[PDB]
Amino acid sequence: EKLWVTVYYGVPVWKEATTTLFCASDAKAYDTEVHNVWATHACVPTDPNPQEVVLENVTEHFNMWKNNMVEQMQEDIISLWCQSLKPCVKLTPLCVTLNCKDVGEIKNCSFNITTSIRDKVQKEYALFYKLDVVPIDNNNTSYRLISCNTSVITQACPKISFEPIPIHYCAPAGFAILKCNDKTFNGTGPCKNVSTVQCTHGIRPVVSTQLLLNGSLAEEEVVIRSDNFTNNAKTIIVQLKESVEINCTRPNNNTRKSIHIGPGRAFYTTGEIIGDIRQAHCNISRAKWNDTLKQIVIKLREQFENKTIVFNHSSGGDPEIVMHSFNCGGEFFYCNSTQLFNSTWNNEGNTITLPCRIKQIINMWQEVGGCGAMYAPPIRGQIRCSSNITGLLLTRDGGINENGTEIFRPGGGDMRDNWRSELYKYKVVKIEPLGVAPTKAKRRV
Amino acid sequence: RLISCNTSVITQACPKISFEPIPIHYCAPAGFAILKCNDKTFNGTGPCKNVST
Amino acid sequence: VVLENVTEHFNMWKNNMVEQMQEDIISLWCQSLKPCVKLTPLCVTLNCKDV
Amino acid sequence: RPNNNTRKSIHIGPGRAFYTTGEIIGDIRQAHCNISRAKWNDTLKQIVIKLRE
Amino acid sequence: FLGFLGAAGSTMGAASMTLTVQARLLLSGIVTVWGIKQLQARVLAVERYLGDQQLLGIWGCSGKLICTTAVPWNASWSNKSLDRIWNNMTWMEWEREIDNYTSEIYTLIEESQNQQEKNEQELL
Amino acid sequence: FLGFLGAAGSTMGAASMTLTVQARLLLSGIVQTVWGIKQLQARVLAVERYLGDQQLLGIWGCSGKLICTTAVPWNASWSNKSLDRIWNNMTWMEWEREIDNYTSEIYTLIEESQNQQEKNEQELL
Amino acid sequence: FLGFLGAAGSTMGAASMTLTVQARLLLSTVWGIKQLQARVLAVERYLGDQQLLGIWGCSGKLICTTAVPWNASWSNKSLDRIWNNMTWMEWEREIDNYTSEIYTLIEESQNQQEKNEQELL
Ligand SMILES: *[C@@H]1O[C@H](CO)[C@@H](O[C@@H]2O[C@H](CO)[C@@H](O[C@@H]3O[C@H](CO)[C@@H](O)[C@H](O[C@H]4O[C@H](CO)[C@@H](O)[C@H](O)[C@@H]4O)[C@@H]3O)[C@H](O)[C@H]2NC(C)=O)[C@H](O)[C@H]1NC(C)=O
Ligand SMILES: *[C@@H]1O[C@H](CO)[C@@H](O[C@@H]2O[C@H](CO)[C@@H](O)[C@H](O)[C@H]2NC(C)=O)[C@H](O)[C@H]1NC(C)=O
Ligand SMILES: *[C@@H]1O[C@H](CO)[C@@H](O[C@@H]2O[C@H](CO)[C@@H](O)[C@H](O)[C@H]2NC(C)=O)[C@H](O)[C@H]1NC(C)=O
Ligand SMILES: *[C@@H]1O[C@H](CO)[C@@H](O[C@@H]2O[C@H](CO)[C@@H](O)[C@H](O)[C@H]2NC(C)=O)[C@H](O)[C@H]1NC(C)=O
Ligand SMILES: *[C@@H]1O[C@H](CO)[C@@H](O[C@@H]2O[C@H](CO)[C@@H](O)[C@H](O)[C@H]2NC(C)=O)[C@H](O)[C@H]1NC(C)=O
Ligand SMILES: *[C@@H]1O[C@H](CO)[C@@H](O[C@@H]2O[C@H](CO)[C@@H](O)[C@H](O)[C@H]2NC(C)=O)[C@H](O)[C@H]1NC(C)=O
Ligand SMILES: *[C@@H]1O[C@H](CO)[C@@H](O[C@@H]2O[C@H](CO)[C@@H](O)[C@H](O)[C@H]2NC(C)=O)[C@H](O)[C@H]1NC(C)=O
Ligand SMILES: *[C@@H]1O[C@H](CO)[C@@H](O)[C@H](O)[C@H]1NC(C)=O
Ligand SMILES: *[C@@H]1O[C@H](CO)[C@@H](O)[C@H](O)[C@H]1NC(C)=O
Ligand SMILES: *[C@@H]1O[C@H](CO)[C@@H](O)[C@H](O)[C@H]1NC(C)=O
Ligand SMILES: *[C@@H]1O[C@H](CO)[C@@H](O)[C@H](O)[C@H]1NC(C)=O
Ligand SMILES: *[C@@H]1O[C@H](CO)[C@@H](O)[C@H](O)[C@H]1NC(C)=O
Ligand SMILES: *[C@@H]1O[C@H](CO)[C@@H](O)[C@H](O)[C@H]1NC(C)=O
Ligand SMILES: *[C@@H]1O[C@H](CO)[C@@H](O)[C@H](O)[C@H]1NC(C)=O
Ligand SMILES: *[C@@H]1O[C@H](CO)[C@@H](O)[C@H](O)[C@H]1NC(C)=O
Ligand SMILES: *[C@@H]1O[C@H](CO)[C@@H](O)[C@H](O)[C@H]1NC(C)=O
Ligand SMILES: *[C@@H]1O[C@H](CO)[C@@H](O)[C@H](O)[C@H]1NC(C)=O
Ligand SMILES: *[C@@H]1O[C@H](CO)[C@@H](O)[C@H](O)[C@H]1NC(C)=O
Ligand SMILES: *[C@@H]1O[C@H](CO)[C@@H](O)[C@H](O)[C@H]1NC(C)=O
Ligand SMILES: *[C@@H]1O[C@H](CO)[C@@H](O)[C@H](O)[C@H]1NC(C)=O
Ligand SMILES: *[C@@H]1O[C@H](CO)[C@@H](O)[C@H](O)[C@H]1NC(C)=O
Ligand SMILES: *[C@@H]1O[C@H](CO)[C@@H](O)[C@H](O)[C@H]1NC(C)=O
Ligand SMILES: *[C@@H]1O[C@H](CO)[C@@H](O)[C@H](O)[C@H]1NC(C)=O
Ligand SMILES: *[C@@H]1O[C@H](CO)[C@@H](O)[C@H](O)[C@H]1NC(C)=O
Ligand SMILES: *[C@@H]1O[C@H](CO)[C@@H](O)[C@H](O)[C@H]1NC(C)=O
Ligand SMILES: *[C@@H]1O[C@H](CO)[C@@H](O)[C@H](O)[C@H]1NC(C)=O
Ligand SMILES: *[C@@H]1O[C@H](CO)[C@@H](O)[C@H](O)[C@H]1NC(C)=O
Ligand SMILES: *[C@@H]1O[C@H](CO)[C@@H](O)[C@H](O)[C@H]1NC(C)=O
Ligand SMILES: *[C@@H]1O[C@H](CO)[C@@H](O)[C@H](O)[C@H]1NC(C)=O
Ligand SMILES: *[C@@H]1O[C@H](CO)[C@@H](O)[C@H](O)[C@H]1NC(C)=O
Ligand SMILES: *[C@@H]1O[C@H](CO)[C@@H](O)[C@H](O)[C@H]1NC(C)=O
Ligand SMILES: *[C@@H]1O[C@H](CO)[C@@H](O)[C@H](O)[C@H]1NC(C)=O
Repeated sequence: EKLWVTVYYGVPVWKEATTTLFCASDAKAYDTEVHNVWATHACVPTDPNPQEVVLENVTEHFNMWKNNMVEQMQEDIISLWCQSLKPCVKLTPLCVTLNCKDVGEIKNCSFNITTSIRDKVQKEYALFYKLDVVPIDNNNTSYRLISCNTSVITQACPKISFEPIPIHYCAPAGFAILKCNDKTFNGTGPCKNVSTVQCTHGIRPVVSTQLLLNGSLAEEEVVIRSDNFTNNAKTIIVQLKESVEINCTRPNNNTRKSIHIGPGRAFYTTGEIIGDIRQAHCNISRAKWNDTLKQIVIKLREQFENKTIVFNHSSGGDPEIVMHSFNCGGEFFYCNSTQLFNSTWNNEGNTITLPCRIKQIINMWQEVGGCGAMYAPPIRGQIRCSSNITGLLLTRDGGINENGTEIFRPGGGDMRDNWRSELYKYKVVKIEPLGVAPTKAKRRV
Repeated sequence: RLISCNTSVITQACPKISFEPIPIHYCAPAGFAILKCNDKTFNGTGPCKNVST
Repeated sequence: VVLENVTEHFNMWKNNMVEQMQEDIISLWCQSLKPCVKLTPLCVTLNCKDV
Repeated sequence: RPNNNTRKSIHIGPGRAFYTTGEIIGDIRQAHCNISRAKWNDTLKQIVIKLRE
Repeated sequence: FLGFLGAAGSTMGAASMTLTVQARLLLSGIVTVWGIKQLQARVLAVERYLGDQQLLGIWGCSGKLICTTAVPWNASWSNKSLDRIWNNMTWMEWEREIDNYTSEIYTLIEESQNQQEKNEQELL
Repeated sequence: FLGFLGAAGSTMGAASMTLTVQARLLLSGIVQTVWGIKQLQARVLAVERYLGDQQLLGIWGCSGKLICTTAVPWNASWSNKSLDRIWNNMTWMEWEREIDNYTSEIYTLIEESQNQQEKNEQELL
Repeated sequence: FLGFLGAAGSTMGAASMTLTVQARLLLSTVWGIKQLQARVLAVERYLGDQQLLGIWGCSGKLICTTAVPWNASWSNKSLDRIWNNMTWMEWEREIDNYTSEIYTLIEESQNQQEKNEQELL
């Protein structure tokens, strides 16, 4: 009973590895000639009917903290934003001392400027916030831009919008993407409801801090996942069943005035503000947040932390991390957010009004990528944006406390964690169809 | 002043590069063909009889 | 090679070949101006006297 | 080369630096370099020996 | 129609019937920072397929799926019988017990083909 | 002199004897900056389009020949015109239009009943 | 890697066994574009000759015979004078200027050879 060997073409073997992924869109961008930042126009359209296939009698290990596909997601957003800000107007000769006067949240800063014609002096004025200008004096009203030292400040391109439309990632042909939608997934463990997909669903490439917006809701109930709960410096990612919504706006009605720098370059800024001045705020409805927080602490009392938990605000210090970042309509918000964590969970306002300031000159991508600063141009009129809170980023505080459990702070202060809350159930493999097996065949010839 | 100091960055046509339009031929790759209608008095949009590949 | 007994519906006002033709002439002329001399400090006052 | 000093940053313009020594500490000297005798001319003798062909 | 990657964790015998459903959807899928990622990953599938298309095209196969080889199955590696491997393990399970030997297996399957090409050549 | 795209609009049976005059140019990939990147993304189309049909050909019956037959019994759900109409007064372009919705359904039944032959070829030995 | 470009100076008849160790290794920012253009070049070197092999006789094998006459205008060395006291480097240097007319000769009586199967069926 001698046995020979035979080959087999079409053998499913995974042995996961790392590759380069595609970009796909839903082709719902009917508004032509928009051409947003992430080049959604420059992605392959027409991918309907995502025919998923079910897998059975199969066990394999999923991982999320050791995933390297999310590194590609974080690498793209650094490159996607950097390449968009290159081919439009720079405003680098604006590093001039400003003789401002209070008009207050906003300022009436004025300066001497040189037009496109050289050796010409024009008295032009703009409006800046406190978060964009810093003084170098004792009491003199001189002001200068925040990032003029060892950095280059460029203007965001005006005709390209910041709308967060979803995109779909896809592996190349021969590479499969697996997914797990088993109920109450641990985060790092074997799965049973494994289903191969042609390619993954729509990721939302929105950037946020201290919260998560426009994510995917949970399947059954509020799940909390992490690597180890015993460590102090590790982040915590949560997911909600009932989405918390915000109906908020920014009443700051004004007009945009084009100030020439330059040889073809144009500096955009707000001019004659119209109407009663007001600050940026957002309402969060009570009986939908503390009720939501009640659901979160139901299994936060499970076998990770025992009892006597308490919610606290951010640590403080560096302002660019501790507040909650926000973005809608082309404006970047940095918001007071201590009122959502001023409570203690142990065993009369209708809505929560969060004050919030506006930072036109951001520095978020420079400290991780070094591409440069960004001057967000002002947006005409009053803008209003509504979003759903679908996740929170919590981090415990290291210390000693014999009587009670250590406090919880929301200042995660990381970028990669914002994309692991939606790519938590995806894994890329390579399919080599080869394989050998013995049988009874002699190759007669 | 120069006429284009508005909304343009004025560069110079590069001296060692000529503007002479030498004829070029557009050619489809393998697996693709180009259909030519060399019929007399082509209307512009409609049927053509003397189609040449 | 000529073709006999053949019919086909042609068009020239919605052809995608001429749309690609316009894309090149923008790109070839724009790339030809980059890697040599620019003249941007010239937009200054010009004291002009007619000859 | 004895040149131990603290480099200085010069504010050329918007977001740029120009590192140059301006604070040299110690005693000035000319940078010298050793090449060992009785070994270099040993090499130079070997260079010409195979050139005697 | 079990679809792409269908009976993959299923029986060996059932997986011996649907080899070709993993072959037609292998290289044909849907079709400038996204453009370079589009191009450098499309060509990554073409050369990876041709990387193990020679391997079919050298040993015994020309373009077929299940071609026999005259290697006599030396007993150094796993020696499970016919009623064991074809009954209650999947293809992913089988690949874990043979993965390190494939360096020696592949250079031996391509062997005894030049030894065969002479036999047909000298007979003519 | 037939040439590339010869009897295309002619009789279907007339073109059934002249397959090789135009199948050679689909083959023969031998050789005998804006447009630098246009060449790169279009030369890969030469190897994508050629090899994109040599996978499906080599699976079913055709190893190195153009006309390989299979054992599919030609189900009557799609068009069932007789022999004297298909091969005499109809063209290949007209034929694919009538059968375009069923090309994938006819194809997906060909790789099956081919493994049923390959497994029966192995089991016979 | 063990025998890549191996016994190239040995007997011409010792190339019976060393074909596989060589045939197995024909495919193994503007800087990425230059690196990518070399990757697609190797995709053209291989399969530019496999298309040739896929034409005449060698669809999926290494040694395929052909019924061309092999006339005596070129060198008339016999089987013993070729396969024993010669290397392939020296052999290809003698028919280098004749292989251009050779390659089209196998194509002759090959498309004609493809006609009889159509004629029979
Ligand atoms: C989370 O997702 C929500 C989606 O509900 C998102 O809220 C939307 O933000 C956009 C950002 O500008 C708001 O503005 C819209 O942008 C689209 C872009 O195509 C426009 O088409 C919209 O115009 C409509 O309304 C006009 C009248 O005002 C019509 O004339 C026009 O034809 C359009 O119908 C509009 O300008 C948009 O309003 C909100 N949507 C809601 C329901 O609030 C939110 O921004 C996302 N979260 C974050 C953090 O970005
Ligand atoms: C800001 O300061 C200026 C002083 O330069 C205030 O006055 C404006 O001055 C400019 C320059 O001549 C005029 O074009 C405007 O018409 C002036 N404004 C008015 C209302 O007369 C200016 O009012 C201050 N405030 C703002 C919001 O610009
Ligand atoms: C494992 O999870 C999969 C989802 O990936 C389940 O498939 C779905 O099951 C639900 C039942 O609640 C159906 O409504 C869906 O239609 C199923 N999906 C599809 C695509 O048909 C699968 O049933 C789960 N396995 C078990 C044993 O429950
Ligand atoms: C964001 O808002 C909160 C709430 O107003 C700020 O907390 C207050 O800080 C001021 C500082 O002068 C204190 O006087 C108040 O007592 C604080 N509020 C409460 C309820 O204690 C928080 O400081 C703000 N963020 C920043 C960076 O200043
Ligand atoms: C945010 O939450 C709201 C309400 O919970 C969602 O609005 C519903 O969306 C579903 C499906 O998208 C619709 O079938 C309902 O009709 C919507 N409700 C209403 C009142 O119209 C909304 O989709 C969520 N997501 C976003 C991005 O807004
Ligand atoms: C269809 O077009 C072809 C060429 O595209 C025509 O062939 C040419 O006909 C003219 C007669 O006016 C001859 O002088 C040329 O020598 C022909 N070309 C070649 C290559 O031989 C053909 O006549 C046209 N047919 C019709 C019916 O218009
Ligand atoms: C170089 O020349 C300067 C004079 O321009 C010398 O004096 C220095 O001047 C600067 C600017 O006023 C002061 O900050 C320094 O403290 C001066 N130096 C001393 C030693 O007082 C300077 O000494 C010369 N040499 C060097 C090495 O800088
Ligand atoms: C620059 O602006 C200040 C503001 O008061 C003014 O005093 C000064 O004269 C200006 N400089 C010139 C050269 O006009
Ligand atoms: C600056 O001077 C004004 C005018 O007297 C005074 O009101 C203010 O307190 C001073 N600010 C500081 C920081 O000394
Ligand atoms: C220059 O800007 C940086 C911002 O990173 C700031 O830390 C530094 O203090 C500024 N320099 C001076 C002299 O204020
Ligand atoms: C989740 O996984 C971690 C490590 O991956 C493990 O310590 C923990 O017990 C798991 N929780 C479960 C299986 O509920
Ligand atoms: C989590 O932290 C504990 C101690 O702080 C450590 O023993 C454990 O290994 C950590 N978890 C992981 C996955 O490394
Ligand atoms: C937000 O606005 C929408 C639009 O009118 C409304 O349907 C919804 O009830 C509002 N929600 C809250 C909490 O105000
Ligand atoms: C906002 O300002 C513009 C122009 O100043 C005006 O047309 C518009 O009516 C204002 N909006 C409201 C709500 O009054
Ligand atoms: C939650 O908020 C609602 C708001 O109306 C309030 O009635 C309720 O008592 C709160 N519950 C707790 C536990 O704070
Ligand atoms: C939150 O943490 C700060 C840090 O010192 C502490 O002072 C404060 O009391 C904490 N809040 C609560 C409610 O315990
Ligand atoms: C925060 O909680 C403390 C509890 O002592 C309370 O005194 C304070 O008024 C609260 N502040 C807000 C803004 O709710
Ligand atoms: C240059 O631009 C300004 C404002 O856009 C315009 O008023 C002026 O007329 C332009 N120059 C010429 C020569 O028209
Ligand atoms: C040419 O085409 C147009 C529209 O395609 C049609 O209206 C016109 O009658 C045609 N002229 C002819 C066929 O002479
Ligand atoms: C050179 O100067 C630096 C200045 O900090 C000093 O640390 C160093 O010791 C000096 N070199 C020597 C050889 O003393
Ligand atoms: C090379 O130089 C050394 C110096 O120490 C001397 O002793 C020796 O004689 C020299 N050799 C020749 C060949 O000049
Ligand atoms: C595969 O799953 C089915 C589900 O009913 C089961 O009957 C069968 O025994 C399983 N086979 C293997 C090999 O696990
Ligand atoms: C089988 O393999 C072992 C180890 O690789 C070797 O010692 C033995 O000689 C081999 N047997 C045959 C028949 O090749
Ligand atoms: C295969 O060989 C490697 C080489 O050390 C070894 O680590 C591995 O455990 C082996 N696999 C099996 C299944 O024995
Ligand atoms: C094709 O055109 C030629 C031209 O004369 C004609 O003789 C032949 O009958 C035509 N065939 C068909 C099928 O129309
Ligand atoms: C032919 O197609 C019809 C249409 O669905 C189907 O009902 C029938 O079973 C098919 N018959 C065969 C033999 O495939
Ligand atoms: C095609 O030719 C046949 C036989 O001459 C005849 O039925 C008719 O002329 C054509 N058929 C149709 C359906 O028009
Ligand atoms: C093919 O299917 C499409 C479905 O979109 C249908 O519109 C069309 O009529 C079908 N073709 C035929 C010949 O029935
Ligand atoms: C004889 O050899 C020559 C090569 O120069 C060739 O062209 C010719 O066809 C050969 N004769 C025959 C009858 O094949
Ligand atoms: C041709 O063959 C003859 C004998 O067969 C031989 O003598 C002659 O040298 C050959 N020609 C050449 C050029 O070698
Ligand atoms: C083989 O060729 C070499 C090179 O010319 C020659 O020296 C030797 O004598 C030849 N041997 C035989 C047996 O022909
Ligand atoms: C090959 O033939 C060409 C014909 O032009 C000739 O020039 C060359 O010298 C030949 N090479 C040889 C005989 O080695």
